[PDB]
Parts: sequence; structure tokens; C-alpha cells
Amino acid sequence: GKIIGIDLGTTNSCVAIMDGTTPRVLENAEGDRTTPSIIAYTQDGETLVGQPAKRQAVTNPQNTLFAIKRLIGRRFQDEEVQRDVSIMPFKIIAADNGDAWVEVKGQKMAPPQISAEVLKKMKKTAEDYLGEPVTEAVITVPAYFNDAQRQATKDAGRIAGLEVKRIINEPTAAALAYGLDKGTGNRTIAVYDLGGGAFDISIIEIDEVDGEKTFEVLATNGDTHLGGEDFDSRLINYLVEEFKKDQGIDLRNDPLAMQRLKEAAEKAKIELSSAQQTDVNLPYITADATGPKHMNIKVTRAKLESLVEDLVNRSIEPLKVALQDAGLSVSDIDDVILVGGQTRMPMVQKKVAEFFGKEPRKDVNPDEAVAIGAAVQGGVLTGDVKDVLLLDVTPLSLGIETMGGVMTTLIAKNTTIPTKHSQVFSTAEDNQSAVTIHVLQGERKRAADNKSLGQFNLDGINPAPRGMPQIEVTFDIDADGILHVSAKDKNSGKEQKITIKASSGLNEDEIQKMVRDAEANAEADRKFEELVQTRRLLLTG
Ligand SMILES: Nc1ncnc2c1ncn2[C@@H]1O[C@H](COP(=O)(O)OP(=O)(O)OP(=O)(O)O)[C@@H](O)[C@H]1O
Ligand SMILES: [Mg+2]
Repeated sequence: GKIIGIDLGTTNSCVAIMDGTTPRVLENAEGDRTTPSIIAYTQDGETLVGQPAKRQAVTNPQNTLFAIKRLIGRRFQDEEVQRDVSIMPFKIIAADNGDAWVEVKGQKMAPPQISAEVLKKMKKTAEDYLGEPVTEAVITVPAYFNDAQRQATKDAGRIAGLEVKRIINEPTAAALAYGLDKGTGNRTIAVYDLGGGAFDISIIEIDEVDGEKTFEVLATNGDTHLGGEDFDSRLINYLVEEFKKDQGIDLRNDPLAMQRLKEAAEKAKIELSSAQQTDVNLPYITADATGPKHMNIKVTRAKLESLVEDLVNRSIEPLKVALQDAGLSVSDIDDVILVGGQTRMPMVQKKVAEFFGKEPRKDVNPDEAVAIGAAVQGGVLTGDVKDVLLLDVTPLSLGIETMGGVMTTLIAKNTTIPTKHSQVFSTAEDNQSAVTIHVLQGERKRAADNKSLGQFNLDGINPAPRGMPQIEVTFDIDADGILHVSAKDKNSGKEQKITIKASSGLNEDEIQKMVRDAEANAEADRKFEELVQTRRLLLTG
């Protein structure tokens, strides 16, 4: 029946549901509206999830899994995974197929199996509230997730016993949450998302026309090196160096001490969003030949700000890029929305307010907006939420080059995504053994006047006269906006394919110029195409 919305976070997860017109964030059994994305396998053979796992992490470093979102859908040889292997206290391994897996108590486990434990806890939280079984869910992912990362997140949902009705990206979710407020129509917003695992900025248009409120992503980009875990690392390094200065001991080779220090550092960071100073007090942190040793280090907000200032400042250039990619000025941004617990740092809030020249909206909850928006999307699917449309359409026509230097369109401009279209082409010359698939974007009929998106060859064509071979070309744009182009020789069975990433933005100013350019050249483009036609469309070598 009902469709729950789940924010599956690097650090914390959250589940919400539509209660008629208003979404409700649901509390787990401890009373908490968020649940740590932490999974622990205990000595006695049971699996802990959430705060119970978090509480015993410091004593069970090998078998307490966290930050698995950094691994989900990734290959073991991925740079981020290799970077992750050294710092993580649990064992990260290569699966037989090369994926990044984990090993706990001799058991090899794929990331989706681990994240499924967190999603199952979100599901029971909802089932407890509703008093009925729950199986339909909208699950969110970062806007920077690729196909493999999205697919692995869907698999995690299914392993949790959920029907994954939709995946949507976290900034769009936040925008749906904000867009519930009154007076939010026909505005451009900036979603500044500083979570545990990454920084992400999205520019989203919320328009209201003929009673329908539409949500469209105009630009997005992210940086996984600017997340709250990186803030923690700066403070941890400071505490390590300070303890060496104070007592001549380097804690880095002591895993138990480093786990306690990581937890204390994060708590000190959080406290310094409220206070001007805090005390990191860790008794019996280690010992040497002269007995036990104890840590007591005062950290001021000014010191923390000095340690992470570069991280905060590195979030500004991604903002400038997103605005360039949307073709907008800061003066076009009508509201700024902060998402993510790391945006509660006063320094972050001031830097964002300074850049946009306006205070971020304070009626958006940075810890819950993503889950709320996922629940809104669920309400759209059931009909509980009316007059709301997530708008994702192609900005420009997409096609391939055919004989005579012509652009042949496979997907027309303004086609709703996801979409799939195929057309059969043939060879231009007798006994042609290969064709070149040149993928093009734009509105002109001359292939050379459009943008080239990539190209690949299909060879192995059996000898035959021109026009006889049947080459099926398929364009498929998936829900992640990624364009998949394939060419298949129907008589030989051979196929080749490429993947084309989504554009980082949609610049309507420039798109409309291109459209007007094409309209201004419409008759000239027709005459060009017509006498090329005087020679099933054909492909050259
Ligand atoms: N009051 C605070 N001040 C500063 N940092 C905070 C505060 N509260 C939480 N954090 C930090 O925010 C981060 C967690 O934020 P959040 O729960 O939004 O992440 P997430 O959604 O799980 O991550 P992602 O979006 O990367 O999947 C952690 O680094 C945590 O230490
Ligand atoms: Mg998040």
C-alpha cells in the first residue's frame, strides 16, 4: 500500500512516510529519528545495526562496519576504495569478480548485503508505526552515483525485502521537501549538501504552471573528499600530533586508541558547533613500560576552524561551476537550502551565506529533508500527492551521423527520461565490413554543426551488397541520465556499445540560443538534407 521514503546515508539513515498531506519522519525503538549506518557482527553470532552497533564499535574494530556507502557498487581497484582500504579498520577485499567486498569472521560479503541490514531496520521502523507489513520504498542516492552504484543500492533495497519503486537523487529529494512549503513555486534554489561522505551542490528549478509544480535539476556536481569524515580526519590528526607533543607517544599504531580517538574527535567537532571550546578526555588511552597513559586535550572552535578552513573553502569552486553549468548568476538563486549535518558548523553557514548573499532557509531540516522528499515522491506514486512532477527531459536532440554528413535523430529534444529508441541502418558500400557510430547532440541537420559525444566501430559485417546488412542502433537513457548507445548486426549477432555520462548541467540560456539558431537555419538545413536523400539510412565505414 504505502510507499516509505528512505535516506540511506554514509553516516546516518532516516525513514519517512506521507500521512495524508504531511510527511512524518518515523522514530526507531530508541526514540531516534535517525539511525547510524553502522552494522556489527558480534562474538556471540548476532548482527547489530544502528546505535547498538555504534556503542560497541570501539571494542570491536574488526567486525563493526561503517561507511559502506563508500564501497557500494565500486570495484576493488577503484582509487577511492584503495584510499579507503588503508584507513578503515575492517577488512576490505577483492571479490572473485573484482568488486570491493568486506570480510567479517571469515565471511566474504558484498556491500549491498551490509547496507541491506540498515534498510531492513528502516523497514521495521515503518512497519512498527503502521502496524502492517511495508514493502514499497523510494530510496535516495547521491547525485554523483553512477550506474553501478545505483544498481547496487537497488539490490540492497531488495535484499532488505523492499520493492524499490524509485531511486531519486538526494538533492531532488531535499527540493521536494522544501517545495511542500507554500510560496515556493517559480523559484531557483541551491541545495548545498555537506554530509558525512561528500559535498554535493545542485541547482534546481521549482516552477508552477497550470496548477502543476515541477522540479528540474539544472546543474549538479560533488566532491567525496570534502565530507564530514574529512573534517574528522583533520581533527584526529591534530589530536595525534598534540598527544605526541605532550607525551611523546604516537597513537597511530594502536588501533583501539585510534578508534576511541575517532569517536571523541567527531563528538568534539559536533560540540564546537554549539560551544567555543570543548575537552577531549580519554583515560587509559594507551600504556607503555611506565604504566597507563591518559589524554586530556582542549580544542577551541577557532582551532577547529583553522584545521578545516581549506575544506570549507574548497566547497566554493564547485558552486561557481554549478552556476556556470546552469547558465545562472547568484542573483538568479531565490533560496539556499542547507542539507547535511556538517552544514550545522557555523563557519560553513557563514561561508555559504556570504557566497550567495542571502541567509539559507531555516525551515528545512538538514538531517531529515532527504527522507521527507523521498516520502513525497512515494506520495506522488500513490496519488496521495497531487500536482507534483519530477521533470527530467533531454535538452537537445540525440542521434548519429549517416551518409552525406547528416545528423539522424534517435531521440528528439524534450523527451522524458528514461527512454529507449532504436532504428535500423545499413551499409553505404558493397562488402562494407564495418560501420562507425558517431554519436551527436544538437538541432542542426549537418552532423558537423552538432556536438560530438563519442564514437565507436562495429566490425565483422559479412560480405553483402550495400543496403542489405541490418545494423540496429539503440539509444537508451536510464534513470541516472546516462546514455547507452549500442549497435548490433542482426545477421551476425555481433554488438558493440558505449556509455555516455550525463551532462553536469542544463544551460537554458545557451540551449535556447541553439534552438533559435536551428530555427533560423531550418530551410537551409532542409535543402541540404533533401539532396543528400536523393542519393533505410546508410552508414559509412
Ligand atoms: N552539529 C554538527 N556540527 C558539525 N557537524 C555535524 C553536526 N551534526 C552532525 N555532523 C556531522 O555531519 C555528518 C553526517 O551528516 P549526515 O547525517 O547529513 O550525513 P549522511 O547523509 O549520512 O552522508 P551522505 O550524505 O554523505 O550519505 C558527520 O560528519 C557528522 O560528524
Ligand atoms: Mg546525506
